[PDB]
Amino acid sequence: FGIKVQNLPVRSTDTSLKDGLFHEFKKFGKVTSVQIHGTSEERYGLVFFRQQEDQEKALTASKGKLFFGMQIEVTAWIGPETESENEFRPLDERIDEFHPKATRTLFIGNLEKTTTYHDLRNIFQRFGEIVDIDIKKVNGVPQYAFLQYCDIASVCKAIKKMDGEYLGNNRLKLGFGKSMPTNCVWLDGLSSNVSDQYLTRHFCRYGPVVKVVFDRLKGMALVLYNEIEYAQAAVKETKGRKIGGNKIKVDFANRESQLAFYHCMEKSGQDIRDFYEMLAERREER
Repeated sequence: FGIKVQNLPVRSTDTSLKDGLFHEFKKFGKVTSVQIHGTSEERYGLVFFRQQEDQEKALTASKGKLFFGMQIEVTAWIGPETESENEFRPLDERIDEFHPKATRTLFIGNLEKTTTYHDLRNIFQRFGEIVDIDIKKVNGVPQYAFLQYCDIASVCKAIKKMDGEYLGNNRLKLGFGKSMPTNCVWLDGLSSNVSDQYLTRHFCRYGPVVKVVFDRLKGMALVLYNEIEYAQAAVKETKGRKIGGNKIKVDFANRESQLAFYHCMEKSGQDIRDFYEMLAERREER
């Protein structure tokens, strides 16, 4: 039932603005209260209406409205339930593994101060193999975390099940986290008939491919470059597309992700030894 009025003149006193806002907005209907919350240019007014019909009239009619010489910006003041709906409504079904924002990284926002790595593993290990978890502090205290899984499906499942669920006193705000750019591309969804020849030749369009590491039991591959920029181009240009001849999932792979990938191939008996790498080891021993 309130509106929020921004871009008020800094030379006016709080009282002047309070009285002015009241006088201006009472024209739309009965006004319940007017509050000024400073200061300077973050200074804004709240005008509360008895009837929501009046609030709507005032919002609709005050687009590009001049007030005390200023083109004020006036928006609905969001009540707690509407905001909860805003901040927690069911995710759009368009959001799946192939969405341009989808990554292997779960953003976990709204953490409480006391949040521990053990808590996060306890809730989020159910949705997939965790590669790493990084809790970050905002202004000094834990506020959010990046939790990286081995694939994208796991992030989607975690979001679906846990978004808006409480952890301690706080509702989790889950989403796709951006992944830090690296020089290594990760691909998922490759048929076992895809050849290394094809992958190397295809990804060479983005720059010289240092090597490809194809886990053919899992249908995943690393495509490694010597430049972060090439991997960035490969990721960006591959995101929408088919890599022969299936819609592919694609992300960056950081060091921890690569290590997990290699271990997994070793455990399954797939060779990860590389030509140029052995040559290097030969070089050192000389």
